[PDB]
Order: sequence, then structure tokens, then C-alpha cells
Amino acid sequence: GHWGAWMPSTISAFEGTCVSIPCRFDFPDELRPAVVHGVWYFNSPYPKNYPPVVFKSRTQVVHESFQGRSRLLGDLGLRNCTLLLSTLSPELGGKYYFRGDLGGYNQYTFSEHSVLDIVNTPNIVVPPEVVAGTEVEVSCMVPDNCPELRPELSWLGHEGLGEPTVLGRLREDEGTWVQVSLLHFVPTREANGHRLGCQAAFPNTTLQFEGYASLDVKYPPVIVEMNSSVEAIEGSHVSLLCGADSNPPPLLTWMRDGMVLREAVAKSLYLDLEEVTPGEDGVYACLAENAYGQDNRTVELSVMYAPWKPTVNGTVVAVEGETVSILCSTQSNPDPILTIFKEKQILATVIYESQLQLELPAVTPEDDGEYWCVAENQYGQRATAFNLSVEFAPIILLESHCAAARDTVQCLCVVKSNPEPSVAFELPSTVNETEREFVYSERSGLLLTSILTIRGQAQAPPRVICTSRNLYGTQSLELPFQGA
Amino acid sequence: GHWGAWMPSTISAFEGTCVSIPCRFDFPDELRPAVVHGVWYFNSPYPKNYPPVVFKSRTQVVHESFQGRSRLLGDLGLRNCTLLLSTLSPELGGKYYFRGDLGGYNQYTFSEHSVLDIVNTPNIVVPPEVVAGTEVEVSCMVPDNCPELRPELSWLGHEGLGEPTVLGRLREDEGTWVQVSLLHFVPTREANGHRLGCQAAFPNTTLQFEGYASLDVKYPPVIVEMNSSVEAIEGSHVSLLCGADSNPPPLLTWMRDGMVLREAVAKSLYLDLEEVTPGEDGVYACLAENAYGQDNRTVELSVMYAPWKPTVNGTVVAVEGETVSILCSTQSNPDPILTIFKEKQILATVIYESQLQLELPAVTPEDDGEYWCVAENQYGQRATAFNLSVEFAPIILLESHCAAARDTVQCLCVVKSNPEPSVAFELPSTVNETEREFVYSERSGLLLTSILTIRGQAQAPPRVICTSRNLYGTQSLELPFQGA
Ligand SMILES: CC(=O)N[C@@H]1[C@@H](O[C@@H]2O[C@H](CO)[C@H](O)[C@H](O[C@]3(C(=O)O)C[C@H](O)[C@@H](NC(C)=O)[C@H]([C@H](O)[C@H](O)CO)O3)[C@H]2O)[C@@H](O)[C@@H](CO)O[C@H]1O
Ligand SMILES: CC(=O)N[C@@H]1[C@@H](O[C@@H]2O[C@H](CO)[C@H](O)[C@H](O[C@]3(C(=O)O)C[C@H](O)[C@@H](NC(C)=O)[C@H]([C@H](O)[C@H](O)CO)O3)[C@H]2O)[C@@H](O)[C@@H](CO)O[C@H]1O
Ligand SMILES: *[C@@H]1O[C@H](CO[C@@H]2O[C@@H](C)[C@@H](O)[C@@H](O)[C@@H]2O)[C@@H](O)[C@H](O)[C@H]1NC(C)=O
Ligand SMILES: *[C@@H]1O[C@H](CO[C@@H]2O[C@@H](C)[C@@H](O)[C@@H](O)[C@@H]2O)[C@@H](O)[C@H](O)[C@H]1NC(C)=O
Ligand SMILES: *[C@@H]1O[C@H](CO)[C@@H](O)[C@H](O)[C@H]1NC(C)=O
Ligand SMILES: *[C@@H]1O[C@H](CO)[C@@H](O)[C@H](O)[C@H]1NC(C)=O
Ligand SMILES: *[C@@H]1O[C@H](CO)[C@@H](O)[C@H](O)[C@H]1NC(C)=O
Ligand SMILES: *[C@@H]1O[C@H](CO)[C@@H](O)[C@H](O)[C@H]1NC(C)=O
Ligand SMILES: *[C@@H]1O[C@H](CO)[C@@H](O)[C@H](O)[C@H]1NC(C)=O
Ligand SMILES: *[C@@H]1O[C@H](CO)[C@@H](O)[C@H](O)[C@H]1NC(C)=O
Ligand SMILES: *[C@@H]1O[C@H](CO)[C@@H](O)[C@H](O)[C@H]1NC(C)=O
Ligand SMILES: *[C@@H]1O[C@H](CO)[C@@H](O)[C@H](O)[C@H]1NC(C)=O
Ligand SMILES: *[C@H]1O[C@H](CO)[C@@H](O)[C@H](O)[C@@H]1O
Ligand SMILES: *[C@H]1O[C@H](CO)[C@@H](O)[C@H](O)[C@@H]1O
Repeated sequence: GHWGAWMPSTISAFEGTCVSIPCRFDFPDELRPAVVHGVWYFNSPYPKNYPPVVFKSRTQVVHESFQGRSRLLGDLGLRNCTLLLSTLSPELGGKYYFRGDLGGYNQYTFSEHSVLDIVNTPNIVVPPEVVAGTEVEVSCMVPDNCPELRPELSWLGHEGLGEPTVLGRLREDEGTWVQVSLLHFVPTREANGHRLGCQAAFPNTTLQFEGYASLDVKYPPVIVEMNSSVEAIEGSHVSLLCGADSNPPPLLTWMRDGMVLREAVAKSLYLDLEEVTPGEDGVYACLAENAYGQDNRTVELSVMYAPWKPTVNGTVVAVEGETVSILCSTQSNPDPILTIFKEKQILATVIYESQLQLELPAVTPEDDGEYWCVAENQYGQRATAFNLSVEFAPIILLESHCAAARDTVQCLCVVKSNPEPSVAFELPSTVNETEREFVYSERSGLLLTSILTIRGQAQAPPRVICTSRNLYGTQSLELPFQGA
Repeated sequence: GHWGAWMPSTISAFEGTCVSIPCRFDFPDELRPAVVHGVWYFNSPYPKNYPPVVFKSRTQVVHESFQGRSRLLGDLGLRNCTLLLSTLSPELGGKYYFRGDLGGYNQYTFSEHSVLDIVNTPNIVVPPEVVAGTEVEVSCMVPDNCPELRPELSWLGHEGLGEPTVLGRLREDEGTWVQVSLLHFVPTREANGHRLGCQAAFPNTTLQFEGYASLDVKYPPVIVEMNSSVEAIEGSHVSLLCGADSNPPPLLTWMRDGMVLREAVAKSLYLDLEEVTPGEDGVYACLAENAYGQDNRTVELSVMYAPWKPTVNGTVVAVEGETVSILCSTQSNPDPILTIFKEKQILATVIYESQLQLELPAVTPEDDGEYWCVAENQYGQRATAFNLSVEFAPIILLESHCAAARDTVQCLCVVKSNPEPSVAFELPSTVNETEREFVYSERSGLLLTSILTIRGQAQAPPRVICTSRNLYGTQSLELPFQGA
């Protein structure tokens, strides 16, 4: 054929082991020179620029960087120029050209070259996506290009994961071999961040090459941080925390009542509430969702505040004996105990209830007066006042009398009634020049107090009769005298 | 001498009597004709214009208006041509010329003529000013020019006035006589407007001639119309009347307090007062003054109106047992009876006095309350209100108790005091999580009503002790319980 050569492009082995660069070459058959000679140049391809001599036919003298480090396999007559390099060092990493020298001027450095890689760590392969719920296999590939040493693979750190299935050397690229050992297992959610190792060693040697890899198994989110039932005060500051554990980024969503609120892709998400209202009260849910699953939790938020000022509706005015129904109603976030009461006495009390009802079957006059409803509670108390008035027929009090002075007589009669009664004075006497009797009447509470003055009345005290009328009834007391 | 004649200018007598026109004439002595003749022409002086012939020598034929009515006295030889005309009538009033006819062409009508007045009424003379206090004389003159009849004068209507002093005939002007009768008297104030008369009559005849005159005696003013003590209402209308009796115009002057007010020259003078004030009250004097005297009277004017609203000054605040002095003072035009009083009781009363004083030696708490001072009176009543407050050490009322409910206990203690006392609750227990006790305290009158609620207290009722402090004192009641 024509000039040329076959050689692997890339080839590799470990520090301290050998390599075996396989090859083959060709020259024009047209020439028949016996004793085919060749040379192996490191780094550089042509003689002009002196390269290190890896091998040269019928010369023990080579580069000191290969002395006792190189040897050729195969008769070059059969065009077989495979080269072995024992005891490798990082220095020996480089490109290796091959050149042939048959006869004179028939010398050719072949353009195809192999590049020698020297690694000190094995190769662990892992698929891009490693879902937790799915079986996933991983391999371990080590360049078995050495005829003198035979690597054996050992999964370390595999622990509880399934046992390794060993495989032999396999064809890599064109003309290079590699020993592979597989590993079949299933990953827990936790498995992410676990360090998995593969070790290659050689039976008689002290050579051991370890190599690590940390897995990245994807798992759905599990909400691990969530508040218990939160009970907060109005206007206070409320921080809700939703934590989530997921390998892929999780999406966090705060929701309540079918609404959006706050949403973010993070490991934890705060919901800050300022100026808290009873409308903020309710159950809040945090939803965590990932393409690989989801999880959600709820928390009951309870807003607590002192009850509002009580509202009292019912009956304000009522005649005697009628039945007065009064209810005192107040909404409160924390259940509260409340009570209503007049001065000097407490009418009714209810405990931990929304509203209290007071009923007075028959109403005496003493029921007239202002009342108080207090909505007592842990977080504060507010009250409200309501008045209850009671109407009745006027009652002329026996505190009434006719005191006479030396020249004139004057009388006082007091009655009580809620509708202020028409006071009047009568006396059996005819009409006189005036000298007109004149009364004055001031009112305080239910009491109508009125004082008459009859002037120039004879020493014999005149019968004075007091009468007062309201809508409901009438009364008339013939007044007494208080001499000396 | 020369031609000429003497004759009275004016001369008069009554209807029905005679006249006696005296005369005398003269002609040039140079001529000596015997048998001097003359004529008396009425009205006209010369013959050309025919006049009535009163007399003509040696002719019985005269004017028919003088036939048997005329006659001549004295020989014309002695130049005496006096003429008498009996039975006079109003017709015979006129001028009378005299003319002489001695010889031919020696005829002369003398330029001097007498005019005959005929009156039917006497002449009464009165001085211009007739002061009442002064003696004043009046005369009565009657023309005594008749030789045949002799008038006699008689004062009629003179009555109580001094008797008349008769006088004889007196020389009037030149050649006429008049009978005068005087009258000496003194005039009362009343005498003005009195009719005084003088009558002349003749003994044998039926002829009587009366003549009157009404006197105008000046007298000082005497105030005869004057009001008694006038007692009037404010804003009413007041008419003061001052009447005065005087012949000359009197000057009327209304005065008070040394001031002018109203002044007028009249018989009566009104002082009208509208919108009467207590400042109008006082004594008003009416002065009457005339150049001939003066008189004056006074009237007390009293303005009456309901008392003003009472003013109460003194002490409003006072501790227990202290003495409270309060006075209620009110000015009033009509004296009024007033009184002060609380509800249901009347403290004090005074009658017909300007002010009333109330004193409360020791002040109990029940003295706290509003008081009324009413200034009662005939013409209206007004009042005023004053409050009296009384401070004292708080008194914890035995209406207080500790009522327990099934889950919680609540206590009520009421105290009374005017300075609102600091209520407090104590109990022998250490500090607990809260669950904080909470009290409510409303105030009404002197009563501080307060209710505690102690929550979750064990079935065994805890000792509750109520304490209240004011400036004056402190009290503490260990409260009781009311089971079932
Ligand atoms: C041709 C070429 O691309 N070479 C360039 C380089 O120059 C080389 O220099 C060396 C120095 O000894 C040689 O002269 C070489 O030619 C020879 C050799 O000795 O390798 C002569 C041989 O006889 C000849 N072949 C045959 C069949 O006779 C060989 C052979 O053709 C080549 O080696 C094949 O690669 O070549 C010169 O080629 C030098 O200029 C470098 C850098 O500039 O560039 C090369 O392209
Ligand atoms: C002079 C005179 O003022 N007279 C005026 C009037 O005229 C008279 O008319 C009468 C008519 O008879 C006489 O003519 C009068 O004269 C006499 C008489 O007869 O009275 C004539 C007498 O002789 C003569 N006196 C003497 C001494 O002789 C008298 C005598 O002198 C007067 O009487 C004296 O008063 O007069 C006329 O005088 C006549 O015109 C009236 C109206 O117009 O006015 C007279 O002034
Ligand atoms: C009277 O009103 C009662 C309660 O009033 C309502 O509730 C209170 C807490 C406040 O919110 C107030 O504003 C509300 O109006 C009712 O429950 C009751 O049925 C009503 N009925 C009447 C008029 O007696
Ligand atoms: C308090 O005042 C008394 C009276 O007040 C006066 O008289 C009354 C009628 C009203 O006219 C009022 O305007 C006047 O001021 C005094 O008489 C008394 O002296 C006073 N003394 C006090 C202050 O106690
Ligand atoms: C070249 O020699 C090597 C070592 O003897 C051998 O492995 C390879 O098969 C040979 N190649 C040939 C003969 O083509
Ligand atoms: C909820 O829990 C977080 C810790 O995970 C805490 O910081 C926060 O205060 C809690 N929320 C409330 C309202 O206490
Ligand atoms: C929580 O997730 C479940 C499924 O895991 C879903 O059925 C449910 O509706 C979710 N709840 C909320 C409030 O999102
Ligand atoms: C109730 O009546 C009292 C009088 O005793 C009065 O002071 C108060 O203002 C009244 N309150 C209402 C709400 O009517
Ligand atoms: C005129 O005569 C009368 C009457 O005889 C007489 O009164 C008067 O004195 C006589 N006058 C004389 C004479 O002068
Ligand atoms: C005073 O008296 C007159 C009558 O002389 C009378 O008209 C008037 O009304 C009186 N005045 C009063 C105030 O009565
Ligand atoms: C009244 O008149 C007398 C004299 O008649 C006099 O002294 C007195 O001052 C007068 N009074 C008045 C108030 O004018
Ligand atoms: C007096 O006190 C009463 C309360 O009992 C009040 O209603 C009234 O307005 C007070 N009056 C004065 C003048 O202070
Ligand atoms: C080798 O030398 C050159 C390389 O192409 C050619 O002349 C021929 O292929 C020969 O075999
Ligand atoms: C009368 O006549 C006239 C009047 O004066 C005069 O001549 C004389 O006075 C005589 O006596």
C-alpha cells in the first residue's frame, strides 16, 4: 500500500503501571529492504529538532527519561511496532510519534500520534437524573491497558446498596481496553450527598488508586418545619414559617381560603403579618410542590383581642309591673365573662359566653336608674351604660306636712312618679283679694317637691289638701300640722 | 270881645231824663242891637243845609223831634243860652250847634259844639290790679246833668263787702257834673268772678238803670288736686297730676331730688312715666309759684316688682362635722317671704325680710345634694340653686359580698365617700400566670361600686379583702360568701 500507520489517538494508565500502545505501519511494497528499523520519538516528531529517544533499533542508548523504562514488542518485519512503557511517571505524559528507517532517505515519521494520559484516579459514571423512586445503575471504568498488571475493582462506601456485578475488559474507542464494574441499587431520599467510592488495586503491588463521587438523587419535598397552633394579638407581628426539604429546588406557596398570598422558590418561606385583624384569623396552609412530588401542612391562626364595647338593645321604658327583657351582646375573640349591675347591687353574671340576658318580671319603682354592662376579659375590658325608667301612679310621701308660722302658713307635699305629676293645692274656703297663694315646685329624681305659702291665714289652721295626677293614677293627702 | 262861645265838648244823661247844656257866647261889643235872638240847630250847623230846629227865638214851631221836648233858660241878653231837653230818647243823640241872630247879616253859628251822649247804664270803675291781700276801693259814677231829676246810687250785690260811702256831685271836665258813690272793701281769693252792681234811680219816677262789673282779683295759687301715695308696677304707665288754682296764670313745676324734670304755665300739669324703674321710686314734689305767692305738695311714689333672682354666697364644700354657713340675699321692692329647701324637706323659712341665713352645725353625709332658694312674693317668684358637697372617710357598706360561681369567683364591695376612693382587692396567696384578676368600678352619687373577678379559683373560697382610701381615712372589710 502507501506509507502510514494505525495507532490509538488517546490512551491512558496509572502511575507505576505499564502501557501497551498497540500499532501497525506500512510502506510501499515496491521496495524490499530487509532489516526494517524504526524509532520512537517522545514529544517531537522530526530529528532536526532533537526529541527524546523512547526506542531506536539496535541502540541501548535512549533518553535518560526512558532508560530501562521502554521496550518494543513484535518483529518490525511483520510491521508490528507496539511499545511498552513500565514504571510510568507524570513526566511521561505526552505525545508519542513513530518513525521508520529502512534504507537511506527512505525515512518516514508517521503523522498519526498517540497521546499518553496518566491518571491517578478511577472513573465513576452517574446518570444526570437520579430519581429516588427509580432503580439507577452506576459504573466504574478503569483503563486496563497494561499487559503486566491486572486491576481489580472494589466498590467502597457502597455499604447497604446492592452488591456489585463484575464485568471484564471492554472495547474502548479503537484499540484500548477498560475494566468496568457495575452497581445496581435504589436510592432513599436521604441518599443525596452520599459519597460513593471505587478502588482499583493490583495483587502483588502496593498500588491503590481511590476515586470518589457524591450522588445527586432527586427527591420530592417533605415539609419538616411547621408551627403548631399560633394564637396571636391584634396589631402584633406574626411570622409564619414553612420549611421544606427537597433536592431539586422546591416551590413554596402560602395559601389561605383558595387565594395566592405569597409564593417563592426557596428552602424556607416567611409570611409576615403586621396589624393583625380578626379577619386574618383562620387556617393557613403551606403547599410545597415539586416536579417529583408534593407535601402540605396547615396551621390554625387565632387572633385574640379584648371584646368590643357591649351593645345593649331591648326595652328602655316600661310601666310598673311590666316585664323588662334586656340582652347585652358582645363579640369577642377570646371568650369572655361579663356582668351587668346597678349601684350597690349586681343583677346577673354569665361566664365564657357571647351574650347575657336580664329579665325583670315585675318592675318596682326602685328599678329606675342607670345600669352598667361590663364585658370583662383577659386582654382588656370595656363597658357600656343603659338607663331603665319606670313609670307609675304618683305616691304622696308621708314626709309631707303643713307648718304654720306666726303670720302665715306654708305647706309642703312630696310625691314620687316618673312622669312628673301636676301638683295642686285645695282648701274649703270664697275668692279673696290677692294676696295670692303661690307655689314653687322643683324636681329631683322621681321626687316632685313643692311648697305652698298661704298668707295672712287666721290662727285657726286651714285644711290644706295636696293632689297630684299623672296618666296612670291620682292621689290626694289631707295634710297634717306640726305645732310648736 | 270877639265872636265865640263856651260849651262842654261831651255831655251825657239817661233815657227819660233831661239834660242841661250850659253855655255862654259873645259878639263884638261894637254893635249894640237890642233883642238878641238865637237858634239851636241839631246835627247840622248852617241854614243852607236844613237842620232840625231845637229852638228858635219867638217861634213855637220847632222840629217834631223836639216839639215840647226843648226849652231855653236865661235871657240871651246876658249872653246865657243854656238849653234843657226833657224826655230824652236814643234819637236825640247827636251834635248840637248854637247860632245867634242879632240884626241882619250879623248871624253867626259858633264853631264849638256839644255832643249829647245818652246812656242807659251807670259807670263802674275798678283799678287794674286787685290783689286779694290788699284793701281796694271801687267807684260808681253817674252823669248828674239834669236839673229836674236827682239820681240816687245803690250798690247791689255788694252783700258782705263794706258799706258804701256816699259822695256828692263832682266837677267833670269843664262844666259837667257826676254823682259818685265809693265802696271800700277787702277781697277773698274767691272774690274773682263775682258780679258787682250799681243802680241809679229817681224818687218819683219808675226809671231804674242797673250796671254790672265782674271783678278780677289776683290771688296766689293753692294746689287743690294732688294724688295720695301712689304705688306702681315697673313698666306700667304712671300719670302724676298737679292741679293749681290761681287767677293769674300759675307757673307749675315738677321736681324731684333738686332737679328740673317738667315745667309749664297751666292750671294742671301731667307727669307721664313709662317703663318705671326702682330708681323712679321716691318722693315727687309739685311746686306752684306765682308773683303773688306759692304752694307745694309731695307724693310718695312706690315702684313694686317681683324680687330679683336670689344670690347665694358662702361655703360650697365642707368636710364632715364642720359648720356650714349659707346666706341667701335678695333685694325686693315689695317685702317678700322666702325659703330654702332640699328634696323631701324644708330647712328654713323667713317672712317679709331681705335675706335668710342657714347654718348647719355638724354636717352629716346626707347633707350633700342640691338645694333651692326661692324668693317668693306677690308680684312674682324667682329661685336660684346651690350645691353643698360634704367630704368624709369612705364607709364600706355591708351590702358587699363574695358570690362564687362554679368555675370562678367574683366579689363586689361598695363604699360611699365624696372624694372618690381608691378601691383595692387583697388576698393571702404567690404570683400566678395571668389569668389576671380584673376589676371594674363605676361611680354614682357618693357610691363607688366595684366588681372583681378572680378566675379558676379552687372550690375552697379564697379570703377576699376590700380596701378603699381617701384623704380623710381608710377602711377594709374582709368580705363574706353567699353559698347556694
Ligand atoms: C515535509 C514536511 O511537512 N516537513 C516539515 C519539516 O521539515 C522536515 O525536516 C526534517 C529534518 O530532518 C526532514 O528533512 C523532513 O523530511 C524527511 C525526514 O527526514 O523526516 C525526509 C524523508 O526522506 C522524507 N520521506 C521520504 C519518503 O523520503 C520524510 C517524510 O516525508 C516526512 O518525515 C513525513 O512527515 O521527511 C522535513 O519534512 C519542518 O519544516 C516542520 C516545521 O517547519 O514542518 C514540516 O511540515
Ligand atoms: C265861611 C265858612 O267857613 N262857611 C262854609 C259854608 O258856607 C256857609 O253857607 C251859609 C249858608 O247860609 C252862609 O252863607 C255862611 O256864611 C254866614 C251864615 O249865614 O252863617 C253869613 C254870616 O253873615 C257870617 N258871619 C258874619 C259875622 O257876617 C256867618 C259866619 O261867618 C259863619 O256862619 C261862621 O261859621 O256865615 C257860609 O259860611 C259851607 O260852604 C260849608 C260846606 O261847604 O263850609 C263852610 O266852611
Ligand atoms: C339587637 O342587637 C343584637 C346584637 O347586636 C349585634 O351584635 C352586636 C355584638 C353588635 O355587633 C351590634 O352592632 C350588632 O347589631 C342582636 O343579636 C339582636 O338580635 C338584636 N335584636 C333586637 C333589636 O333586639
Ligand atoms: C355675699 O354677697 C351678699 C349679697 O350680694 C349682694 O346683694 C345681692 C342682693 C345681689 O345684689 C348681689 O349682686 C350683691 O353682690 C353680701 O350682702 C354679703 O356681704 C357678701 N359677703 C360674702 C361674700 O359672703
Ligand atoms: C503485535 O504484537 C503484540 C504483542 O506481541 C500483539 O499483542 C499484537 O496482536 C501484535 N499485532 C499484530 C501481530 O498485528
Ligand atoms: C414558628 O416557628 C419558627 C421556627 O421554625 C419561629 O421562629 C416562629 O417564631 C414561630 N411562629 C410563631 C408565631 O411563634
Ligand atoms: C395537600 O396535598 C394533597 C395531595 O398530597 C391534596 O389532595 C390536597 O388538596 C392538598 N391540600 C391543600 C390545602 O393544598
Ligand atoms: C341616666 O340617667 C342619669 C340620671 O340618674 C343621667 O345622669 C344619665 O346621663 C342617664 N344616662 C343615659 C344613657 O340616659
Ligand atoms: C245861665 O242860666 C242857667 C239857668 O238859669 C244858670 O244855671 C247859669 O248859671 C247861667 N249862667 C250865667 C248867668 O252865666
Ligand atoms: C292721680 O289723680 C288723678 C285725678 O286727679 C287721676 O286721674 C290719676 O290716675 C291719679 N294717679 C294715679 C297714679 O292713680
Ligand atoms: C315749699 O314751700 C315752702 C314755702 O311755702 C318752702 O319753704 C319749701 O322749701 C318748699 N318746698 C319745696 C319742696 O319746694
Ligand atoms: C348639683 O349636683 C347635681 C348632682 O346631684 C347636678 O345634677 C347639678 O347640676 C349640680 N348643680 C350645681 C349648681 O352644681
Ligand atoms: C509514501 O510516501 C508518500 C506518502 O503519501 C506517497 O508517495 C506514497 O503514499 C508512499 O507510499
Ligand atoms: C267876629 O267875627 C270874626 C270872627 O273871628 C272876627 O271878625 C271878629 O272876631 C268878630 O268879633
